[PDB]
Amino acid sequence: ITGRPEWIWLALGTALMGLGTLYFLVKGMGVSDPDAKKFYAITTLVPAIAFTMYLSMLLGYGLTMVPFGGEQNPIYWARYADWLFTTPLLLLDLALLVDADQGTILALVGADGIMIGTGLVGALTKVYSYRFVWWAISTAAMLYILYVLFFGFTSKAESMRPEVASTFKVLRNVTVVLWSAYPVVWLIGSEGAGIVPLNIETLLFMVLDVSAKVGFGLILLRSRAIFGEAE
Amino acid sequence: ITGRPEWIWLALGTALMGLGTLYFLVKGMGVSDPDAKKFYAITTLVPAIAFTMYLSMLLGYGLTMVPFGGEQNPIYWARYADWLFTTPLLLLDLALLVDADQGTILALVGADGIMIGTGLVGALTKVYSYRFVWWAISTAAMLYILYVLFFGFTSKAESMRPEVASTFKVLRNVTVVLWSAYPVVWLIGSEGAGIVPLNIETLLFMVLDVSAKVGFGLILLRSRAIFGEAE
Amino acid sequence: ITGRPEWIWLALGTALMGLGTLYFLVKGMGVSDPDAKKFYAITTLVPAIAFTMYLSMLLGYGLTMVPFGGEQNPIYWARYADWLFTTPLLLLDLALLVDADQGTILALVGADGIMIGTGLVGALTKVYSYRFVWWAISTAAMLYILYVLFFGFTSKAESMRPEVASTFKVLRNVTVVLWSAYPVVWLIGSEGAGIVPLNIETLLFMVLDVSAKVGFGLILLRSRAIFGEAE
Ligand SMILES: CC(C)CCC[C@@H](C)CCC[C@@H](C)CCC[C@@H](C)CCOC[C@@H](CO)OCC[C@H](C)CCC[C@H](C)CCC[C@H](C)CCCC(C)C
Ligand SMILES: CC(C)CCC[C@@H](C)CCC[C@@H](C)CCC[C@@H](C)CCOC[C@@H](CO)OCC[C@H](C)CCC[C@H](C)CCC[C@H](C)CCCC(C)C
Ligand SMILES: CC(C)CCC[C@@H](C)CCC[C@@H](C)CCC[C@@H](C)CCOC[C@@H](CO)OCC[C@H](C)CCC[C@H](C)CCC[C@H](C)CCCC(C)C
Ligand SMILES: *C/C=C(C)/C=C/C=C(C)/C=C/C1=C(C)CCCC1(C)C
Ligand SMILES: *C/C=C(C)/C=C/C=C(C)/C=C/C1=C(C)CCCC1(C)C
Ligand SMILES: *C/C=C(C)/C=C/C=C(C)/C=C/C1=C(C)CCCC1(C)C
Ligand SMILES: CCCCCCCCCCCCCCC
Ligand SMILES: CCCCCCCCCCCCCC
Ligand SMILES: CCCCCCCCCCCCCC
Ligand SMILES: CCCCCCCCCCCCCC
Ligand SMILES: CCCCCCCCCCCCC
Ligand SMILES: CCCCCCCCCCCCC
Ligand SMILES: CCCCCCCCCCCCC
Ligand SMILES: CCCCCCCCCCC
Ligand SMILES: CCCCCCCCCCC
Ligand SMILES: CCCCCCCCCCC
Ligand SMILES: CCCCCCCCCCC
Ligand SMILES: CCCCCCCCCCC
Ligand SMILES: CCCCCCCCCCC
Ligand SMILES: CCCCCCCCCC
Ligand SMILES: CCCCCCCCCC
Ligand SMILES: CCCCCCCCCC
Ligand SMILES: CCCCCCCCC
Ligand SMILES: CCCCCCCCC
Ligand SMILES: CCCCCCCCC
Ligand SMILES: CCCCCCCC
Ligand SMILES: CCCCCCCC
Ligand SMILES: CCCCCCCC
Ligand SMILES: CCCCCCCC
Ligand SMILES: CCCCCCCC
Ligand SMILES: CCCCCCCC
Ligand SMILES: CCCCCCCC
Ligand SMILES: CCCCCCCC
Ligand SMILES: CCCCCCCC
Ligand SMILES: CCCCCCC
Repeated sequence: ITGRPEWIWLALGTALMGLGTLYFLVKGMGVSDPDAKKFYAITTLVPAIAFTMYLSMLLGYGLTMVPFGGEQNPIYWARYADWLFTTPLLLLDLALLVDADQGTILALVGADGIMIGTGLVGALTKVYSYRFVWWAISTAAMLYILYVLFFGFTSKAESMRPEVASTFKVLRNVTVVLWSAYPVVWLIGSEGAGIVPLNIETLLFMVLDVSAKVGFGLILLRSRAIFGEAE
Repeated sequence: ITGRPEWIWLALGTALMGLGTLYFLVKGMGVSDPDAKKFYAITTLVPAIAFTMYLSMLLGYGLTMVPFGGEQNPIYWARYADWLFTTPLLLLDLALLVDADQGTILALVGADGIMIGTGLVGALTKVYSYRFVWWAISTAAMLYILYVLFFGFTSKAESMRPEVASTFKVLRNVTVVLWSAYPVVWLIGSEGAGIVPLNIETLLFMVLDVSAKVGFGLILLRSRAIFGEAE
Repeated sequence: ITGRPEWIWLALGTALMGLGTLYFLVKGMGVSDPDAKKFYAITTLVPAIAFTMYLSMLLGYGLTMVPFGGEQNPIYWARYADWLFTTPLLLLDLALLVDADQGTILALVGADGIMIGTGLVGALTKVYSYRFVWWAISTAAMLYILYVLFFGFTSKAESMRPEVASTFKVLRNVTVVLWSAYPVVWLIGSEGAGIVPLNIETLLFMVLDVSAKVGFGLILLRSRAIFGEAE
């Protein structure tokens, strides 16, 4: 385990997702409101899944070697298994907040699936130049998601409760900034151009992941917006 | 096929899931009620999926060799492919019975996914001691599911029709007893401590599977609880 | 890339799915109706997914070699990854058109999953004779889907708006004819009996895919049936 310099960030990531999971689980114990239960369910599942996949990376299961550039390159494939489930869940949190129509939810989740799936293919592609073709397609899918979060959702929120509008706005901004960093880290890290070494890359992803999941969740679950308006 | 002593239980399992599938399909032919159609759909799909995966194990496709303990260990991975889809379907049957809120359904299905996914990782893990780490996490996810089935669902059922309350109670009890045996069999069988040989392990899983799927389905689909109250 | 004679059909397929995707995306820009948004979302996702998987086949990622018949046989596994997601989406388009009950939708999607999953197992099976066992099970699942599209849906459509009835009828007929060709092509092509060479097989699948996705989508998205009745 300790033979990989990035182990420390995997261990920290595992611990923080674990602690985040336990905290949200305990916090959601005293919740009977059906709307709030949905948000607690979605939001607690996110670090729970991330916990399992961080642990899989820490123990070495979620790592494979991919030959490109005439080298055996360590690729943590478990990230994509995580993101495949957790990024649509995060989008669902946002979509449910603003009472998105079903068509838009399907568009988001579908685009997200394409984003992660093509990122995975890019990560495992042995022809070096083609890795960036997949990166570009995945990034286009991300750009679509970001467009919808801004020019389909933000104007929907203004027509809703002020607490849901303000909470959505914060979470939207957090999401757009944090999510946009991922293709950059991939591009310059071990999966892409290889300018940033894997240990630093792992640190960067860990900071992004904890912020995008536990940070996000802390903001969401402390908000009154997740409760139905009741007396 | 006959070169594996466990083939007989795989063959029997295949036949019983097949027959179970055909029986539920025929039985559901004369059903127009929209609620009953949901239960027939869910409940017929369960042995249909199990049929395909038993057949895959029988024909040898759903088997791989995993090196641990300095041995090549036969691991039937197809079980997890089965359970990944059939256990949430079984939980959906229960959840729909008691008209569970969406948040609770998501919690159940999500926990179930974690249960099966981590069981799969445990099954394929090459570091012997780590297999039991995954077993423990999976078992914790199972315990969460069982907690919800008792302390989130049972009190919901009492507020519903007597036929749905009584049927849920029976199916809940069947589910908790049968499902709890699976981590025990895994732990002592070829995936875990290796005390019980694979042929007996396969027998045990076959008895559990047929009971948890066809047995469960027979109880559910004979009940009046799957029909909306109509005149 | 050009080393495989079928590359031309993969390239054409990629281009046509890409163009189809862009066309539906642009066309759906000026849509606010919640019902129409659902259909645009579903129908645009279908060629988008197919685009990615055609590209994966073109670049060689979505190809593996399967030993059977004492030969190394090129099997494009990416087709199943495509179909796993796009065929239920296509069925959802049809089901939503006729306002299918949830039980029937689950039956369709479930049968479809079995159809594609067993086709995949058949495609990767190393025992030649067993490949056709999987083909038969998959074809039985297809026959179930076709039965439901005719003897569960058609009589539902007649009870609905004339525009939805007529559009459903056309799309149903297109779907039944086109989908039925797939098991035939598989059976006689490289996955099955090997009578038709892979380059021609790839052409046939490309024509079917573009017709079943872009052709289908063009018919659906030009129809008034995807809009709620409004003044
Ligand atoms: C609505 C939305 C959800 C839509 C989703 C968008 C989605 C279509 C985007 C593309 C997803 C697709 C790329 C997933 C591919 C998974 C693949 C990387 C798994 C690894 O297999 C790749 C090679 C080794 O590199 O296997 C060696 C060859 C082996 C023989 C491989 C054979 C097994 C195949 C992998 C079977 C395909 C199953 C499905 C791809 C499962 C989906 C997995 C998940 C990652 C989407
Ligand atoms: C809401 C709920 C549904 C949440 C679900 C909870 C879920 C997160 C729990 C964990 C699921 C995750 C462990 C699934 C892992 C699948 C993996 C075992 C497949 C086999 O690949 C493992 C190694 C060989 O041992 O592959 C050799 C290396 C290869 C290069 C592997 C690369 C391909 C990757 C497998 C791509 C990942 C795709 C997804 C994991 C598909 C999910 C499969 C299913 C089993 C969940
Ligand atoms: C409600 C509906 C959706 C129901 C769906 C119906 C469905 C049950 C029908 C059967 C699906 C099932 C056959 C999928 C099998 C995927 C499998 C082909 C992936 C490739 O792995 C096969 C072998 C190499 O040939 O791997 C070499 C051995 C490796 C060690 C394999 C270990 C990893 C396993 C693949 C883990 C299983 C994960 C799930 C099968 C993911 C589903 C993938 C998708 C194709 C259904
Ligand atoms: C909790 C984890 C999160 C929120 C991860 C989000 C990941 C992304 C937004 C990844 C995007 C990528 C691209 C846009 C292209 C390059 C490859 C990816 C997958 C890193
Ligand atoms: C129809 C099949 C059923 C109902 C199978 C259920 C399986 C489980 C409840 C399995 C649980 C496991 C654990 C709790 C940890 C050990 C590994 C598993 C996957 C066997
Ligand atoms: C857009 C792609 C479409 C509509 C593909 C549809 C594919 C099928 C209907 C495939 C059916 C098969 C069988 C019925 C058995 C043989 C194997 C398959 C998977 C080709
Ligand atoms: C979106 C964040 C991308 C910026 C990443 C900056 C990382 C700087 C770390 C120094 C690079 C290490 C190179 C020498 C080993
Ligand atoms: C490929 C995995 C996609 C599924 C991710 C799980 C989250 C799905 C959320 C469903 C949103 C509801 C749409 C109507
Ligand atoms: C990883 C596979 C999970 C999907 C299993 C299929 C059953 C899902 C049931 C969905 C329940 C509805 C939730 C609102
Ligand atoms: C194995 C992949 C199955 C999921 C395919 C995605 C489409 C699912 C459509 C869901 C229909 C809604 C059912 C209530
Ligand atoms: C085009 C949609 C406008 C809002 C999205 C902001 C785009 C941020 C660019 C991210 C950079 C990724 C490499
Ligand atoms: C803690 C929830 C109470 C109901 C669940 C019963 C737990 C049964 C233990 C199963 C043993 C698994 C090894
Ligand atoms: C049995 C359902 C009647 C409508 C389905 C038509 C069946 C077409 C046969 C397709 C041939 C596949 C090999
Ligand atoms: C070896 C790198 C070759 C450059 C490939 C860049 C492709 C990026 C695609 C963006 C449209
Ligand atoms: C393929 C990238 C798409 C980003 C621009 C958005 C196009 C308009 C979409 C309107 C729903
Ligand atoms: C070789 C066996 C070593 C014991 C591992 C047991 C781990 C179980 C984890 C329960 C918390
Ligand atoms: C991680 C195992 C959880 C089992 C105990 C239940 C904790 C309380 C959950 C309340 C929804
Ligand atoms: C080598 C071919 C052997 C014939 C197998 C055909 C099986 C088809 C199953 C249809 C019930
Ligand atoms: C297993 C093939 C099934 C095709 C015939 C349909 C049987 C009746 C189903 C009624 C819903
Ligand atoms: C509750 C604390 C969870 C921490 C477990 C994972 C940390 C890795 C330690 C090596
Ligand atoms: C309808 C009977 C189904 C039995 C087929 C599978 C049994 C295995 C026989 C070797
Ligand atoms: C918009 C045009 C998309 C075409 C890209 C794929 C075609 C393959 C060219 C070799
Ligand atoms: C992106 C950083 C999130 C900060 C989380 C703090 C939560 C305090 C309520
Ligand atoms: C767990 C055993 C189930 C027994 C099924 C019998 C069904 C008869 C109605
Ligand atoms: C199966 C062929 C479909 C033809 C599509 C033409 C669409 C024109 C409206
Ligand atoms: C990590 C355990 C949380 C302790 C309770 C915090 C207040 C809800
Ligand atoms: C007005 C909301 C600002 C949130 C920005 C957070 C950036 C990490
Ligand atoms: C809208 C601001 C996005 C900032 C992107 C930063 C990526 C590191
Ligand atoms: C396995 C075939 C079932 C025969 C009909 C049973 C009575 C519905
Ligand atoms: C009161 C219901 C009892 C059911 C127990 C079944 C145990 C297998
Ligand atoms: C509530 C009783 C559970 C019994 C567990 C038996 C496991 C073999
Ligand atoms: C492929 C681009 C489509 C151009 C607009 C067509 C009319 C909606
Ligand atoms: C009456 C609808 C006829 C459609 C047939 C299309 C065959 C490809
Ligand atoms: C209902 C007519 C089906 C035609 C099947 C054609 C397959 C090539
Ligand atoms: C909570 C489980 C953590 C396992 C870490 C083992 C190194």
